[PDB]
Amino acid sequence: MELPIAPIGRIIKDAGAERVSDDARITLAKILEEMGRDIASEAIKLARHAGRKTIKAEDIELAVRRFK
Amino acid sequence: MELPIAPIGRIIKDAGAERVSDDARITLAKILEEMGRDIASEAIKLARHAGRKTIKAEDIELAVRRFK
Repeated sequence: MELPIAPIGRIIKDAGAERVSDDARITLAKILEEMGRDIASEAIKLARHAGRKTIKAEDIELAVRRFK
Repeated sequence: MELPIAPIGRIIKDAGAERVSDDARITLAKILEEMGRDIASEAIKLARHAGRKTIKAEDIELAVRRFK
């Protein structure tokens, strides 16, 4: 797993939860990482289509729109 | 921002990108954090509906299904 867990617990607390179990932190970290990989994989193909090896903010933005 | 940037660059690299700019890292970190907050905010309401103050893995799982 690339994402660390404590920042994910802080996101849930910032939305208002009073208490958070470890299992909820780990599960939301796993789902964000999965979404992250699917968006990155589409952004890579977009950058390739524009003649680039470098992924830029516009490739990510266009890939998130292409999930609908 | 709660999410740190370096782990987000590692997700994009693990999907195969050869190079990643800082702007792409920052933008994907911002979009995951936004998705995280929307899922956490729905999970809080679900936990409340089940008589709990503690957010559990099942509330997160049901909230991700409820975005469709």
